[PDB]
Order: sequence, then structure tokens, then C-alpha cells
Amino acid sequence: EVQLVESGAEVKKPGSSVKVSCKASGDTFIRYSFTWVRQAPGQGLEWMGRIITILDVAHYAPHLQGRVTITADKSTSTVYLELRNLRSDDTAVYFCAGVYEGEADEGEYDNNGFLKHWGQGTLVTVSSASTKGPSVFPLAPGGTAALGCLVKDYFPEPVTVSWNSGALTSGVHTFPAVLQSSGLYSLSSVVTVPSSSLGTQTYICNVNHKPSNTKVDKKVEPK
Amino acid sequence: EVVLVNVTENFNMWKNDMVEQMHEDICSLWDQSLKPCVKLTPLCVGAGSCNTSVITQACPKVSFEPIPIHYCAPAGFAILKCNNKTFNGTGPCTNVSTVQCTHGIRPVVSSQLLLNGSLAEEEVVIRSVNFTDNAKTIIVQLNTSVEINCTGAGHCNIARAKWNNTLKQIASKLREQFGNNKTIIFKQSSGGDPEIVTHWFNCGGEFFYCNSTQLFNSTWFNGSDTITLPCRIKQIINMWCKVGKAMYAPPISGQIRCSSNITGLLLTRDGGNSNNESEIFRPGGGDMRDNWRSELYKYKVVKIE
Amino acid sequence: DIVMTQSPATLSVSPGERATLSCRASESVSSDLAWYQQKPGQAPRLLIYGASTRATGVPARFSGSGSGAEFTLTISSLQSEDFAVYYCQQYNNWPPRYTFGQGTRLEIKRTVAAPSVFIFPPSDEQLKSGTASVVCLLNNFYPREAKVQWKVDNALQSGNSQESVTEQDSKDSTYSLSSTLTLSKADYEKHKVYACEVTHQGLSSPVTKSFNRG
Amino acid sequence: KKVVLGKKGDTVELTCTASQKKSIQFHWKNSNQIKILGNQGSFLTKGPSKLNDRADSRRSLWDQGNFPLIIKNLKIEDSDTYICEVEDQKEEVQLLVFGLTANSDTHLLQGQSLTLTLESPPGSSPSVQCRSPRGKNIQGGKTLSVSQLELQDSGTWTCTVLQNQKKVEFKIDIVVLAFQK
Ligand SMILES: OC[C@H]1O[C@@](CO)(O[C@H]2O[C@H](CO)[C@@H](O)[C@H](O)[C@H]2O)[C@@H](O)[C@@H]1O
Ligand SMILES: *[C@@H]1O[C@H](CO)[C@@H](O)[C@H](O)[C@H]1NC(C)=O
Ligand SMILES: *[C@@H]1O[C@H](CO)[C@@H](O)[C@H](O)[C@H]1NC(C)=O
Ligand SMILES: *[C@@H]1O[C@H](CO)[C@@H](O)[C@H](O)[C@H]1NC(C)=O
Ligand SMILES: *[C@@H]1O[C@H](CO)[C@@H](O)[C@H](O)[C@H]1NC(C)=O
Ligand SMILES: *[C@@H]1O[C@H](CO)[C@@H](O)[C@H](O)[C@H]1NC(C)=O
Ligand SMILES: *[C@@H]1O[C@H](CO)[C@@H](O)[C@H](O)[C@H]1NC(C)=O
Ligand SMILES: *[C@@H]1O[C@H](CO)[C@@H](O)[C@H](O)[C@H]1NC(C)=O
Ligand SMILES: *[C@@H]1O[C@H](CO)[C@@H](O)[C@H](O)[C@H]1NC(C)=O
Ligand SMILES: *[C@@H]1O[C@H](CO)[C@@H](O)[C@H](O)[C@H]1NC(C)=O
Ligand SMILES: *[C@@H]1O[C@H](CO)[C@@H](O)[C@H](O)[C@H]1NC(C)=O
Ligand SMILES: *[C@@H]1O[C@H](CO)[C@@H](O)[C@H](O)[C@H]1NC(C)=O
Ligand SMILES: *[C@@H]1O[C@H](CO)[C@@H](O)[C@H](O)[C@H]1NC(C)=O
Ligand SMILES: *[C@@H]1O[C@H](CO)[C@@H](O)[C@H](O)[C@H]1NC(C)=O
Ligand SMILES: *[C@@H]1O[C@H](CO)[C@@H](O)[C@H](O)[C@H]1NC(C)=O
Repeated sequence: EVQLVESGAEVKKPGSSVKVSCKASGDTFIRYSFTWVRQAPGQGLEWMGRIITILDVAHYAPHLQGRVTITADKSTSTVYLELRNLRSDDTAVYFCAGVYEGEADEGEYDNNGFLKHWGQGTLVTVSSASTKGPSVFPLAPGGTAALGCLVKDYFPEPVTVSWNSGALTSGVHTFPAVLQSSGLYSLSSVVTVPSSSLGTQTYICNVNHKPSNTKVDKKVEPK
Repeated sequence: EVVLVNVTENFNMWKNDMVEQMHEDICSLWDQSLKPCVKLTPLCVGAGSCNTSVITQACPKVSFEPIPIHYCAPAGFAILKCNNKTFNGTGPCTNVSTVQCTHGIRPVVSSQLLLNGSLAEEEVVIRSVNFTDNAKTIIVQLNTSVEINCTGAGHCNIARAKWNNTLKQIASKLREQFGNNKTIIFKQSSGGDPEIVTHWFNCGGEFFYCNSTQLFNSTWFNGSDTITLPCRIKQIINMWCKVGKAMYAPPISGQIRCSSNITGLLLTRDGGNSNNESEIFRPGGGDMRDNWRSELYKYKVVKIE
Repeated sequence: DIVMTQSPATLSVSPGERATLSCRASESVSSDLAWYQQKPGQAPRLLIYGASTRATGVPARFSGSGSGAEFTLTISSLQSEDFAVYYCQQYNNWPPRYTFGQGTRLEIKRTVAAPSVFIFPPSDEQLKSGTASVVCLLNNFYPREAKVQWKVDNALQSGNSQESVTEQDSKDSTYSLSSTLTLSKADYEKHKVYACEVTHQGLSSPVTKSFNRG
Repeated sequence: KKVVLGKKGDTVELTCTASQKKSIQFHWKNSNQIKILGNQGSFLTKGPSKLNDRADSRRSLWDQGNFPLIIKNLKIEDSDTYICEVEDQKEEVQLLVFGLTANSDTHLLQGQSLTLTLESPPGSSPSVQCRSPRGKNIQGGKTLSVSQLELQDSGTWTCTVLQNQKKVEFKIDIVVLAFQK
């Protein structure tokens, strides 16, 4: 078995290049072939290419040919994906994947095209937008009441939201972010609570945005 | 075709342009006939950083089946054939004729053992360009065939009694050459590429690498029924025509079966300033020109008009 | 140029029942067909390769069949953990140009549940910024299909709202949805009544939540 | 006589060049005519030599008329004369493999001694010169000794071995401990 660990999220301007990596450990590196697969937000899986590690030979999807390069460093058991001349539509999670091919070093090679082992994925955001933290606005409050926070105008993804420092989880809905026409993201987090609890129990949404190094705590009151 | 009366002619099987022609022809048949999924050849024109040439192409599974080929005289030339039944291949031939073409030669590509070729008419024959040079290949021509039956299930079979008998006859020929007081010892390949270290051949379109240790593990002048050699079909192959690598798709047939006749061997002897009275011989091969030589030794091409 | 097509796009199955997923290729791919499972926020997981060989660690209730251009993934009895997106993958061509289907989403089928609808006016802090977001919340409904419409002063709005929907709830198997209307402060203070109209199978008549600005 | 000096544990490449830029038949042997390595057509062969598992060539160069003997993890006993036979020519090269170690571990006290021993093949008489970080230099044949280390001798020492006009360089790390006066 091999474990695949990928490099951290990237944020790029259109026109830039990106190089993402994938460290394979646990088995014999040259007995595996490695494949890169991407997934744009909301979309399906797209095969980018595959490297026959023992031969140092890579093959690419036609729509990518020319601006994608897959390499492998045998000395550090690391696979690399380089994508050039980035476009906004290159925004996606990039997965490294691999499969055992047989005793390749003894000339056995099945040339398997399916993918058994997968990395955790790398988010690559390609946008003209500049990094910025969210503005957090209250969604102020029948037997149950709804309340929440609006987390607006940040870039890039992701943002995380908790309530009462993780003390409140029941009935919480934190929505997937939407991309605004400004190129900035926006999401709401909501929670439904007993209506008799307003005025006594205080509700605070905690918002964290690592990319901008921002942390906001917003109290949401009846009025 | 026509026996030249009272004519003496010099042959040299080690410097024979017919061998070169056949080599180029077989190499071409293979390029056009066998297509690897990927082939790699080096290119390091002293520029510094190398640039491997990579070709990727459709990879159809096709059963290869060597067909006899005849060589007739090239325009402006004639083929002389030596008739001496036990001609060593290099020297004056007194009984020589002119022929229209060579006999039908099966272009079998293999290492270690020569398969499906011509047998010596009289006794076992051994040939070398220089027996004193340990680095030169020794070509053995048997006078009796030995069957070797191989399967894609991972082994080859050879009758132990027949193999023993042929080893005895080869060893007798070897000490007749190196010293009648010599213990003749057969050992496994010393090493190198897999195509060199094992008995390597193609069967049903697949490349077999069979461990020949059990065939070359005896001492002369000093279970037991069939010899079963463990085999492996491989997909990544070192090229024989030039330096490079080729990758083929896995087998699609569950019943790969070949029976061949062993008709000769390619051997190398261990050199050394060891004043021991024993010669060590190991299976060799790899230069397919030696395979072609084993059949073409009795022919030469001469300029006429 | 081998196109993989999966049907249907969404399959709703009652817990513990059989599910059958289909994959079609635009030309033969022999038996070089793999199936993957993917849950939200995670990498895909290999279930089946060679059309019918179960990958290691995959329960016996998953079964693959077919060859050529027509394939089936069968799950014998759906467990809580089997609800996911499923992808097929062709790997027959050489030189390799491998391709994926667009996926089948396997969802939990439950009885109809009407949304609880809440509306939020823009905060004073946001109005101080010069912009006004109005949020409409549809809470805990089933099935996922809901129509939401914004009306400002009875006038139907278009092009100025965005929707987001949660993944299916792990506990009650419902969905929730937010709809956010955004206008500048100037356009906001130019109108009076802000209303969110909700259409859904669980409701007998469209539901309107509203508030009067100021 | 072409001479190449080697370092124990290191890799050495012995060169052999043919008259034309083409892959032809070559073979490397040692002084006793033991086959080391060569080609058969486009395949590599290895002889029954003690170098077997550590010997190689660079086949990507054969096409360029170059047929090197590469030997990894050198041993002192690898020292010998090697002959490349190619196109009826015989290119000879003497390989000398040396090793240099410190008799006692690197971690030493001020005022303590350091001894370096040169490992050499039979028949070779090399000169050695070592130099500490502070500029302290010592010379000898097989064994070099400093009787008292200074704190300033802590670090990388550089030793040069001279043999047959050629030389090789060794670097040895030596630790000399400080203390509170
Ligand atoms: O290389 C593009 C190729 O991939 C496919 C499926 O294998 O579509 C993938 O990429 C598309 C474009 O980014 C996505 O829309 C889709 O979700 C993803 O599966 C083929 O449709 C396409 O030809
Ligand atoms: C050469 O051929 C002739 C004609 O047959 C024959 O008489 C002769 O004996 C042959 N050899 C010699 C040298 O006599
Ligand atoms: C391959 O290498 C050769 C020689 O260095 C050079 O002429 C050629 O441009 C190289 N091709 C690539 C892909 O860089
Ligand atoms: C082989 O050829 C030689 C001449 O080189 C000839 O004298 C001899 O008769 C031949 N060998 C035999 C005995 O068949
Ligand atoms: C074999 O070798 C000896 C080499 O000196 C040669 O003279 C002889 O003719 C060759 N072949 C025969 C005819 O036996
Ligand atoms: C030459 O070969 C012929 C057959 O091809 C044979 O009849 C004859 O004995 C040979 N010549 C002699 C006398 O050596
Ligand atoms: C084969 O040649 C050997 C001599 O090497 C001989 O003993 C044997 O009789 C020959 N076999 C037959 C009968 O053809
Ligand atoms: C035959 O090989 C020996 C041993 O290597 C060598 O001394 C001799 O030169 C070779 N003979 C010829 C004519 O090349
Ligand atoms: C090889 O197969 C043949 C029949 O094709 C058989 O006669 C022979 O006995 C076999 N030889 C073995 C197993 O050594
Ligand atoms: C022949 O083979 C037998 C086994 O059948 C073996 O014991 C012996 O070594 C061989 N005979 C000799 C000495 O040639
Ligand atoms: C080959 O197999 C033999 C037994 O048949 C074994 O002793 C030897 O180590 C093996 N070596 C190779 C060439 O793989
Ligand atoms: C080689 O064969 C002999 C029989 O001649 C056998 O006794 C010995 O064990 C074999 N060596 C191995 C295991 O390779
Ligand atoms: C091998 O030769 C023997 C005897 O000539 C014959 O019985 C057999 O058919 C031959 N086998 C093959 C595959 O050519
Ligand atoms: C030897 O010839 C037989 C046909 O008689 C064939 O079955 C076999 O494939 C041949 N061997 C090789 C390696 O070509
Ligand atoms: C016996 O053979 C060995 C190698 O096999 C050789 O080096 C030696 O000179 C010979 N003499 C002895 C020690 O019997």
C-alpha cells in the first residue's frame, strides 16, 4: 500500500504557473504509475495525465497537451504536476492518484489505468481577485427561531464557521459559498434554536479565514 | 546448383556481409511487424543534458511466427557455398559450389540456445573467431536436436537424458579444442541484462525469460527425468537491434504453448590466468549476428559482373 | 474522444433497498471500466475495476457487470454510508486518453417534508457599508427541488440573487437552501416591501415571507 | 600509463573511446584477463569478476563511441590495471583506490591526539598531506598523527593524497570539545 500526501492550497493570478506535489510513501515507488485528476467546484472528475514512473514517460489529456507537465522524483518518491498559463477555469481541486503495476523493476508491467490510491487533494484557485478577509453581518432572529451570520466578500476559499466556540452544533447549517460577480465569495451560516432562549442565551458565530489570517467573533442578538 | 571442379576458395564467416544484410533485414521486419506501446532510445550527442526519444503508439497483440527466408545473389554478385561437411567456417574450402540462393533460414531471435536451425551433418561443431580470446562467443552446432517445450504458465521442459547426452558431446568437443586433459564445467550466466542472463525468446508474440541454471550446472571428465526451467513473460524489454527499451501490453491468451528444437548454443568461456586444468563455460548470446552466422557460415558473396 | 455517459443523474433510494447505476461508452472499451465512490470534501474511492472486480476493502454488496459499451453498478442493500456520488472511468485506449462519466448522485429517499421559511432584512452594519443583502432561508425540506422567487414591491426580480443548498442531512435526510438578494443601499432604500416566494411539493400553496423596509 | 585515483566507497568512471561515433563491440578486462563487463550487440554482459554487482556502463553513450567502466562503492582491492578492448585496440588504465579514516572517533578533547590512517593498495607508495581548519598541517606516508588538538582544530580537515603525479582529496570532520574554564 502507498499513502499519497499532497502540497498545500495555491492561489494564482490568471497567466501564472503552478506546481503541485504529491509525496508517495509506504511501498516501492517505481512499481506504481501516478495520475493527476482535477475537479472544478460543482463539476466531475477530469483526467489530466499519467506518468509511467519506471520509464519516466508521461502522457497527457489532449485538451491540456502543451501546458501541463508531470514529473517524478525517484530520489524523494515525489510526483509533480506543473500547469502553465493558468486560466480562471483551471480553478479546481487537483488530486494525485496511483496504482500498483506489478514487479516493474523485473520488467512486469500491467499498465493499469484505474486508480486505487488517492491523495487528499490540493485546492488551486486562479483569479484576478486579491486575498481578503470576510465582513461578518448578523442575521438577527412559532416554537423555534432561526438566526445566523452572513459571511460576505472574502477570497479565496475556504472559510470555516462554528457557533459558540463549537458548543452549539445541533441545528446548524453552514451553506456552501457562492462566487459573487465581484470575484469574492459569500456564505451564510444559520442555526435554529428554541424561541424561549432568546434574551437569555447568547449566540456567537465564529468565523475563521486562514488565507487572510482573519478571525471574527460575531454576537447575534434579537434586535 | 553447380559444383566448381578443382577450385579452392577462402571463407571467413566472421567477416561476412551476408550476415550484416540479414541483420538489417530482420531488424526492419521487427520494426514494421512488432509495435510496442512505448519505445525509448537514448540521445546524448555530447551536448550535456540528454534527450531520450520517446515513441507512443497503438499496441496490437499479434502472434509472431518466423518464416524461412532465402538469400539469393545481389545484383552483380554470386553466392559461393562450401560443401565440406564439417567446415569450421574460416579457411580454405576445397569443395565449393555456386548456388542460386541460400537454404531457408528461420530468423529466430533468441539468447543462449539456438532454436529451429540447421544441424551439423557429422559431429558436433564448435566455432569461434578466436578460441584463445575469452571475450569471443563460441557457437555450438549440434548434430542431434533437443526438444524444449515452453508454456505461458511459466516454465519450459527439456528431457534430462537427452540434455545430458548433448552436454557430453559438447564437452568432448571443447576439450578437443582447449586441452584433452581439461575438466569441462558448465555454469549459469555471470550477469548482465535479463535478455542475456536467461534463455530469452519469443513465443505466441510474448517475450519469455527462462532461468537456464539447471541446464548449465555440471562438471565433465572429473525429479531426474525432465528438467523444468522457471519462466517469466515480461512486458518491458531491452531492444536487441539498438540500445533502447520497449514496453508491450500484457498477454491476452491463457494458452501460450511452444515446442522448439535446440539445434545449437551460444557459449562464452571464463578467461583468467588461473592455471587450473578446467575450463568454465557459460551460456551467452545477445548479438543476433551470431545467430545469423550459425546458418550463414557456409556461404559467401563474391563479385562477378 | 470516448464519451462516458451515466444514468440517471440522481437516483433516490429508500434505505436498505437495491440500487442499480448505469454507465454507457460511445464506443467499445472492452472490460477496461472502473467505478469510484465520492463523498463531499473527500477523494474518490475505487470500488470496481476491470468492469467486475471488486477492489480491496469493498463490501460484497457492491457488484459490477457488463462489457463493451454498457455497464452496471449494483448495490444490493443500501447502507447509510453508501449514499454518495458515483463515477465510471474508461481506460481502454492507447495512447491513453482516459475519461470519466459525469457521475450519478445516490440520495436517500424519504417522505415529503415542507420547508420552514425565514427571511432576514439587511443588518444596520451592512447598510453602513453601502450595500444591502436580504436572506431567505428554506429549512429542512424534502425533496431537494425548490423554487424560490424574489419580489420587491410586487415586482419580480431576476439576476440579483444567488442560491446555495446544503448536502443531504445525515440525521433526518432533509435539505436546506439559502437565497440571497443583493442590492446597493441606494436601490434598497428606493423600495418598500421585500418578499421571498417559495414553491415546493410539501406546500399546498406557495409560501411568501416578507418585511417592510423601515 | 594512464592513472586514475579513486576514493573508497566512491564511484569512478573509467573511459574508453572508439575512433568513430558508433556502438561497436567492446569489453573491459582486468590485468589477469578476467572479464569485467562488455556488450553483446545492444545488451550488457558482466563477467565472473569481483566487481560484478558494482560494475556498469552508460549505454546511452555507446552510440557515441564511448564505453565507460563505472565502478560504484569502490573497495581498495578494486585497485588494478583495466584494459578496454575495442576495434583491436587496447586502452589501459591503472586504478588506485585509497581510503582515509581517523583512528579514534571525531569527538575529542583539547590536548588529545588525532591519528589518520591511509588505506592503500599493494605496490603503491603515496604521500599524504592533511590540513586542519586552523591551518595546522601534517605530512606522512600511511599514518599521520597530531599529538595535541587545539579547540581551533574542530571542523573539517582536508587531506590530499599524492600518487603517480595525481592526487585525490579527502575531507574528514573532527570534533574537539570546548569547556568552561
Ligand atoms: O478533458 C476534458 C474531458 O473530461 C471530461 C470527462 O472525462 O469532462 C471533465 O472535464 C470537463 C471540463 O473541465 C468537466 O466539465 C467535467 O465535469 C469533467 O468530467 C470530458 O467531458 C471532457 O471532454
Ligand atoms: C584437377 O582436375 C582435373 C580434371 O578432372 C584432374 O585430372 C586433376 O587430377 C585434378 N587435380 C589435380 C591437381 O590433378
Ligand atoms: C532535446 O535535446 C536536444 C539536445 O539537447 C535539443 O536539441 C532539443 O531541443 C531537446 N528537446 C527538448 C524537449 O527540450
Ligand atoms: C574440410 O575442408 C578441408 C580443406 O580446408 C578439406 O581438406 C577436408 O577434406 C574437409 N574435411 C573433411 C574431412 O570432410
Ligand atoms: C579450421 O581452422 C583451421 C585454422 O588454422 C583451418 O586451417 C581449417 O581450414 C578450418 N576448417 C577446416 C577445413 O577444418
Ligand atoms: C563435393 O561435394 C559433393 C556433393 O555436393 C560430393 O559428392 C563430393 O564428394 C565432394 N567432392 C570431393 C571429392 O571432396
Ligand atoms: C553426434 O556427434 C557426436 C560427436 O560429437 C557423435 O559421437 C555422435 O555419434 C553423433 N550423433 C549421431 C549418431 O548423429
Ligand atoms: C586471439 O586472442 C588472443 C587472446 O586474447 C590474442 O592474444 C590474439 O591477439 C588473438 N588473435 C588475433 C589474430 O587477433
Ligand atoms: C515436448 O512436446 C513433444 C510433443 O509436441 C513431446 O513429444 C515431447 O515429449 C515433449 N518434450 C519434453 C516434455 O521434454
Ligand atoms: C548423465 O546424466 C546422469 C543422470 O541421468 C548423471 O548422473 C550423469 O552425471 C551424466 N553422465 C555423465 C557423467 O556424462
Ligand atoms: C535462477 O533460478 C535458479 C534455479 O533454477 C536459481 O538458483 C538462480 O538463483 C536463479 N537466478 C536467476 C538468473 O534469476
Ligand atoms: C547444480 O547441479 C548439481 C548436480 O550436478 C547439484 O547437485 C547442485 O546442487 C546444483 N547447484 C545449484 C543448487 O544451483
Ligand atoms: C524436432 O526434431 C524432431 C526430430 O527431428 C522432430 O520429431 C520434431 O518434430 C521437431 N520438433 C519441432 C517443433 O520442430
Ligand atoms: C520452432 O518451430 C516450431 C514449429 O515447428 C514453432 O512451434 C516454434 O514457435 C519455433 N520456435 C521459435 C522460438 O520460434
Ligand atoms: C585451481 O583453480 C583455481 C580457480 O579455479 C585457480 O585459481 C588455481 O590456480 C588452481 N590451483 C589450485 C589452487 O589448485
